[PDB]
Amino acid sequence: IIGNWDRAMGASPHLSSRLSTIVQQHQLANSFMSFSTSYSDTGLWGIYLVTENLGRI
Amino acid sequence: GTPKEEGLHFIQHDWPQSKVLSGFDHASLRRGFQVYREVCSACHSLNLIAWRHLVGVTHTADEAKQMASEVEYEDGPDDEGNMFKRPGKLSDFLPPPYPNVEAARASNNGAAPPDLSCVVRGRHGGQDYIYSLLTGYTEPPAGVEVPDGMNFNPFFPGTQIAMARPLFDDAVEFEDGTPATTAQAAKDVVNFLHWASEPELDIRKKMGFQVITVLTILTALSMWYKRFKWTPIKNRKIFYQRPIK
Amino acid sequence: MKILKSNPFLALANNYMIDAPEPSNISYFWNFGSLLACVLVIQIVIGILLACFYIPNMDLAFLSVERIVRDVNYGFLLRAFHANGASFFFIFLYLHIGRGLYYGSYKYPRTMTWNIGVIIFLLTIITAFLGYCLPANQMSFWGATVITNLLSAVPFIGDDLVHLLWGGFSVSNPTLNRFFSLHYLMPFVIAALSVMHLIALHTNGSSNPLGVTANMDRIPMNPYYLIKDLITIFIFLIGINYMAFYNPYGFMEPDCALPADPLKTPMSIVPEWYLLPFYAILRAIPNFQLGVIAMLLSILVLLLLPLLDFSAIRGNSFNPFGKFFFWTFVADFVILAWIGGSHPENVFITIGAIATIFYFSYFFILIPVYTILGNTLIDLNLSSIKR
Amino acid sequence: MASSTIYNIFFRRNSSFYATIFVSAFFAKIGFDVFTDSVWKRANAGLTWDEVKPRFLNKD
Amino acid sequence: MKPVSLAKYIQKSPFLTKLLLPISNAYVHLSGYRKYGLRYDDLMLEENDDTQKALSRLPKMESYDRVYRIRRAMQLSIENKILPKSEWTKPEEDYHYLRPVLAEVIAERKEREAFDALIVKK
Amino acid sequence: GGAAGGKTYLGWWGHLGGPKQKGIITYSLSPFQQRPMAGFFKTSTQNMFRRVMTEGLYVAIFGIAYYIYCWGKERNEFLNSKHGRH
Amino acid sequence: GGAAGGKTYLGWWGHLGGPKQKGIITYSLSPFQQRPMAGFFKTSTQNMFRRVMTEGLYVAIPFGIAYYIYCWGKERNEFLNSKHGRH
Ligand SMILES: COC1=C(OC)C(=O)C(C/C=C(/C)CC/C=C(\C)CC/C=C(\C)CC/C=C(\C)CC/C=C(\C)CC/C=C(\C)CC/C=C(/C)CC/C=C(\C)CC/C=C(\C)CCC=C(C)C)=C(C)C1=O
Ligand SMILES: CCCCCCCCCCCCCCCC(=O)OC[C@H](COP(=O)([O-])OCC[N+](C)(C)C)OC(=O)CCCCCCCCCCCCCCC
Ligand SMILES: CCCCCCCCCCCCCCCC(=O)OC[C@H](COP(=O)([O-])OCC[N+](C)(C)C)OC(=O)CCCCCCCCCCCCCCC
Ligand SMILES: CCCCCCCCCCCCCCCC(=O)OC[C@H](COP(=O)(O)OCCN)OC(=O)CCCCCCCCCCCCCCC
Ligand code: HEC
Ligand code: HEM
Ligand code: HEM
Repeated sequence: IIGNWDRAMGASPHLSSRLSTIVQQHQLANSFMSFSTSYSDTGLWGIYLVTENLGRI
Repeated sequence: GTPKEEGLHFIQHDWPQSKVLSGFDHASLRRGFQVYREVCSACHSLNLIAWRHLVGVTHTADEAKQMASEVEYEDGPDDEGNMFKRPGKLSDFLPPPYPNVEAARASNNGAAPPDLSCVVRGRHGGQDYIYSLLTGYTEPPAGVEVPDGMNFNPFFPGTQIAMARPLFDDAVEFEDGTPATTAQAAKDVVNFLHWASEPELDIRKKMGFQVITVLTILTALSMWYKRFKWTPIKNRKIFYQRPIK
Repeated sequence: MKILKSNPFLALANNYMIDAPEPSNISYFWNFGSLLACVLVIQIVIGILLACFYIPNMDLAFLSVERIVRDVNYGFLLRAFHANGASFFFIFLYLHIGRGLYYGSYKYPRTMTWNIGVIIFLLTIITAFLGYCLPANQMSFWGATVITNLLSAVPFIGDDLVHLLWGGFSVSNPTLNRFFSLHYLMPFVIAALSVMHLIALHTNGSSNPLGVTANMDRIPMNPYYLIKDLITIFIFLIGINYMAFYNPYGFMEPDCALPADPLKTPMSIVPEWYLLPFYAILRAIPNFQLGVIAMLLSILVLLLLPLLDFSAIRGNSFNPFGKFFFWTFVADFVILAWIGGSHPENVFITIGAIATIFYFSYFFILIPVYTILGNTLIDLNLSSIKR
Repeated sequence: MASSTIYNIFFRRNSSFYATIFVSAFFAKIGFDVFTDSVWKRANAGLTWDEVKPRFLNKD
Repeated sequence: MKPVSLAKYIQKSPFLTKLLLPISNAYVHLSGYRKYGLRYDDLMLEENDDTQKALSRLPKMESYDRVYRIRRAMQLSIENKILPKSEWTKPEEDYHYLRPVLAEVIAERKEREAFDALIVKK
Repeated sequence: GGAAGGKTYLGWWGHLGGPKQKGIITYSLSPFQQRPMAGFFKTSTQNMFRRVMTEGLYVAIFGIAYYIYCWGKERNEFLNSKHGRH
Repeated sequence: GGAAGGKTYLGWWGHLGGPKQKGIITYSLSPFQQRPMAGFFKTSTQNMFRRVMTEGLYVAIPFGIAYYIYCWGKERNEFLNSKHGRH
């Protein structure tokens, strides 16, 4: 649902995730990806952001 | 300057109104009101306490109305002008004994009896100074003299006061049967005068306690919450990895 | 972009109250400004409420005040809160000035803020006098008569200014009308000057006790410093409620509950306690014009501070001489207040003269000398460490 | 049960938080009123007008 | 304007230096910036053009060390503590790492402060 | 957008005007994981003891002020007496 | 400064937020070289005449109707409460 995005994507404007819409519209970041790394009895669930638009983090 | 021209320091007492939680002793208030009415209202004036100020404090509505109906007041024009008189009501102030300042000065030699509405708060010492003044008329010491019409009282600034000793033994017969002496009557009238100065003591002291309690609890909670929220800053760890070129 | 950073008014609120970088190690002495703002708001509201029951005239002001006290619903709370808040205002003002003086906050780049604060202090002092002169009791009448007569010290048009201010030939109905009209207006000017104070401060930010640049470490004001000010607010409330509900006439002299008799001169003619040191400075000098000149200079000398500190360090945290001399000056100030309060007797004249001399020496002789000495000692010791 | 249900009911949405705050304030006002009235009444024993009425009024 | 310390005048006479050395040692101990590990040159103001230019002419390692020192001092001041007795700044490390650069910048600025005032005596 | 303002020393987040930083590591913990009022009485007592010990004499020597107050009051009272006018 | 303000439609000098212009030459003179009170009366009279002849009825009709009903109402109200009006 959260999805991935990248500024070099061919169809970047037309993606159907609200976060991608806002980020592409306001040029907030370069790219972001979602991960759900899991382990035997625990795990993680988050995002990974890379940006160069300093001051609007 | 000289203590003779400054007056001897008053004497410290203990009163019910001094306590943190106590209020007023109302039987003493009624006794003081009686003493003021029967010994003081001849010369001093209390033209800031209405008859309705007494119902619930030292009298009931019927008693206050009956007492106020005795005195007489002027009641404006009527029909063809004129200035008539009417019996007293429950919304009129206590009758002053003298019309203006000039008549008061003329009657009592050349001194003006001050108004007693706010005399407890307007004197350096409070109740203590007044009580020590009323019961301090002593024989003059050796070497001093008093001009005619002047009395000796060390507590008065200058040790010369133009007010003959007001209170004497068994001057009034209290309703409850208390043995009326100079000291007891002086204490009761001092209490009544202090009530007349600040008539809202009970309510104010009542709300202050609850306000203080609520504020204390809120302050303690605020300190705890401030201690809680600022933790991620007061407990930081900073490590410096030296940037070797 | 979030709403708070887009809409104009919300951006104005956010840039000053929510998102604003601040030094991360400012002590509890940096909260007094919020207390000042709260006290000013309380004073404005209470005065607006009190103006609905007060008649400004010679023959009706005192009776109106008494009617407020004992007839209007909860009028004692109104009057006591007004008086006690006006008293607490000067305590917090003195603490603010002390904080600004101890840590050397008058140095660049915050000189304009210092000057605006000095102007605000003068306006507040002027506002206090008119406010206390309204009830027309004994001390108000006589103190106003004494103080407004000081305008005759100017060369030329001497007594003409006094007559113009009095609106007659003595303290009467017109001067009370003037004072009531002016006492309503000044607090709004004070609020505008406070807004100017804040907008001048915000361009460079607050200092820190250490005295070094705080650009390396900063935290936003919203979560941290909006909760560190609540404790001070509640403590101030608990302080003022005790006075309002257990000793309302605390700072109030006995001679302030009598009608203004223009024939009986009181034994002592003194102003309220927070103006006592300046009165002592005025009374110290036997001359008349020199007295008012020194009284004005005692408050105008705060503008000469930036060009009197020859110190490489900014503050008194690492200044051994400054810590001693600051508390010495504070003790001298307290002595001046005590001397001004009491009678002008034999020994008190000498004590007040000595205290005034020390007060005017501290700002003009001691500061440059000890700053230079500290700089010289530190430089010498550092230079004589390798060999 | 445990402490999870308490969070779920009261401090989960802002609206429930505010409603709980307001109801608790409404009842705390009455509680403090009762406490201070009791404390004041027990503080003044034998020196109130309603207490001293039978010493003056009845003997008219 | 600017600090006017007169240590150079005192150092001309060895008598005064020998007499005043213990007093200076006691004063530097009393000032107590070493308890936070800071150097004396971190306390000078940097809000004018001269100091802001001088801070840009420092070696990179010196700037990084200064940043670390100031950050550690601020973190210590947050929780109202001081460094233990073993980590205090030793006299060997309390040298002048900023005075020469500032002096050079001031000399350059003073150099220009003359051509404009130049007059022709004829 | 509006205009280019004067020379200041704050900027905003990102461009705060500070120097370039390198090799700094910072840790912390969530406020909901740390126990508040932990190490409070010990640290506060030690800090207060140290502060009293070090900056105590700078304030204590309010010392001569009280003495001059007492001496002045006593002498002024003595001089306004019977034997003071002899 | 920064503060990352919002979005507007004005900007400032240099970047006024308008479409790119090209090939628009503009000439103007100096206020000290030109002559005030030159052709003012003629142009003003022509403009006033044109404005009166153009807008005209737009204001003339409603005000005239309002005045007519005002006069009629005053006359009728005065008549009705008189002697013969009540009858
Ligand atoms: C980064 O660093 C900094 C920090 O530090 C670290 C900071 O902390 C801060 C942030 C915090 C500050 C210190 C900023 C705040 C300080 C100031 C800006 C100081 C300025 C203070 C003021 C301007 C005071 C303003 C107070 C006012 C206007 C009082 C007026 C009050 C009212 C209108 C409401 C009360 C009602 C009154 C008095 C009337 C009586 C009551 C009635 C019910 C009767 C009236 C009824 C009517 C008339 C009915 C009709 C009403 C109508 C229609 C009119 C509208 C209603 C009205 C009442 C007007 C900053 C900026 C910062 O840089
Ligand atoms: C009576 C005195 C207090 C009276 C009430 C005082 C409080 C008034 C509200 C608090 C102050 C106003 C909110 C300010 C912050 C804000 O704007 O929140 C609006 C949010 C969306 O804001 P956002 O986070 O920036 O997301 C939008 C970003 N886009 C997509 C545009 C790029 O959108 C939302 O989710 C919420 C929108 C609600 C807008 C305010 C409605 C007015 C309040 C209605 C009453 C609420 C119930 C009150 C019960 C007490
Ligand atoms: C002009 C209208 C006034 C203004 C009247 C309305 C404004 C109230 C003034 C204080 C405003 C404080 C704003 C703090 C931000 C906020 O609104 O967050 C709500 C907080 C709890 O926020 P939280 O800590 O993040 O936890 C919520 C967890 N969720 C539910 C999100 C999962 O919950 C709270 O903040 C509760 C605060 C106390 C609310 C009870 C009312 C008390 C204030 C009114 C009475 C006092 C008025 C004083 C005025 C000087
Ligand atoms: C005297 C009257 C004062 C007001 C009376 C008390 C008001 C209610 C206080 C009780 C609840 C506090 C909220 C708890 C924390 C919270 O819940 O929220 C936390 C918010 C921060 O938000 P956050 O996202 O970082 O929180 C983390 C994730 N949600 O901190 C606050 O908002 C602090 C609220 C205090 C209100 C301001 C007090 C200071 C006034 C300054 C005056 C400035 C000048 C004004 C001039 C008029
Ligand atoms: C015996 C009838 C009586 C007369 C006559 C009388 N009073 Fe007084 N009197 C006072 C007080 C209080 C003062 C104020 C003393 C002062 O101002 O120092 C005063 C002062 C005076 C003064 C002014 C003295 C001066 O030097 O200015 C006069 C005159 C006076 N009283 C007259 C309390 C009382 C009380 C106690 C309720 C009673 C009874 C009383 N007085 C009864 C009387
Ligand atoms: C910084 C702001 C203010 C200060 C310092 C101040 C100060 C004072 C003081 C000291 C008094 C004397 C009270 C007494 O001696 O009992 C007073 C009285 C008074 N003030 Fe203010 N005041 C301020 C704001 C205001 C405002 C804004 C108003 C009106 C809107 C106002 C109206 C009054 C009135 C009517 C009185 C007379 C009532 C009385 O004395 O009981 N004040 N003021
Ligand atoms: C109504 C009166 C005042 C208001 C509302 C006000 C407001 C503020 C506030 C909120 C602060 C931030 C807290 C702080 O830095 O200490 C501040 C700072 C400051 N104030 Fe005031 N103040 C007032 C009076 C004064 C006065 C009378 C002076 C000087 C005589 C003054 C001089 C300063 C200075 C120099 C600073 C900067 C301190 C620093 O940055 O370290 N202010 N002001």
